[PDB]
Parts: sequence; structure tokens; C-alpha cells
Amino acid sequence: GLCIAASEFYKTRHNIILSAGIFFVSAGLSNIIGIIVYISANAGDPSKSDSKKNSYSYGWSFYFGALSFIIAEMVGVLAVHMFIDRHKQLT
Amino acid sequence: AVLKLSEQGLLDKLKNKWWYDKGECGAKDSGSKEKTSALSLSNVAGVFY
Amino acid sequence: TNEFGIFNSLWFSLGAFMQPRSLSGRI
Amino acid sequence: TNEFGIFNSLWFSLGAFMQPRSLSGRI
Repeated sequence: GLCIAASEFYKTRHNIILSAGIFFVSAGLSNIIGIIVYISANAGDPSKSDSKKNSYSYGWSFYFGALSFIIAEMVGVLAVHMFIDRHKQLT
Repeated sequence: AVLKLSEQGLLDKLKNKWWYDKGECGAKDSGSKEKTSALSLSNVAGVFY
Repeated sequence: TNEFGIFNSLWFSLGAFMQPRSLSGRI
Repeated sequence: TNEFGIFNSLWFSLGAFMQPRSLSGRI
């Protein structure tokens, strides 16, 4: 993405931005899954009727991962749009 | 005496007294008193993947 | 090109806010 | 101009009776 924002580069015109954009999205997607997967598991932990309030505290880190992952995704999206615009300009 | 006690249902009575009556777990009562609800992301998660 | 991505992101967000045959985005 | 508001109010009432990318009315 850094090489694709003008340079000094790339020398992969646009194409690079599209690739970079997907990678950020995938990165975000992976992050969303990992956080969720980890999260899903703890909530189920039946223990067992008078908890969950109660029970534990949870995330925590999750929250951050919940925010960080989201942020990452957003960034990826932005990158993708940038590449798209670049592509448009070339055409 | 044993035969007399059984016919008077006294034996069956004694068993009920120490097995079920002297119990802390009404089986049909524990199922009649098991209220709840809540949700479970579990099932919904499978549709996310 | 940057605004073209904003107008589209708002269009896909409208295609998101729920309700041709480009097989890719079709499925 | 007054009738133009009536024809539209009847069109939005048809968009009401339930079933482009103007982000405003889109959301």
C-alpha cells in the first residue's frame, strides 16, 4: 500500500493497491474471526444459571481487539477505495 | 413378621420414607421448576462461518 | 478517484441497508 | 407547485404502503 500511494515505486501501478486493500480486509477478517471465535467459547461456558453479570468480566482485550480489528478493516477498505480511484484515473 | 409387614404395605412405606420422601430432589418437581431462557451465539455462529 | 470510492461505498452501504448478473457479487 | 407536492405525497405514500442512491432518504 505504501508503494502504491505514489513514488519512487511501485512499480506495480494500482493493482498493488487492490492487493493491499484485500490484504487489510483479510487481516481484519481474520482478526474478527479470531476475536469472535475466542469470544464465542467463553460465553458458552455454562456455570451456570446465576452468572454472567456476575460470572466474570470478559473483554477487555476483546474490546480492544473488537475495536482494533474494526479499525484495521476500515483501513483496508480505505486502501481498496484508494486503489480503485487510482485505477479510474489511469483509465 | 416380615410377610405381615409387606402385606400391610409397611415395607414399601419405609422405603419411600428413606429413599424418596427423605429426598432433596423431587424429580418431577425439579423438571417443573427448571425455568430459564437466555440465548446462545453458538448456533448463530455456525451461520456466520 | 477518491470520491468515486466514497459514492460507491455509500451505494454498497445502501445495498447493505437491507431489502446485473455479476456472478461474483451475485452469490 | 402545490399539485407537484400532492403527486409526490402520493408517491411517498406508495413508498410507504410497504414492500437511486440518495444516501439521505436511503438510510
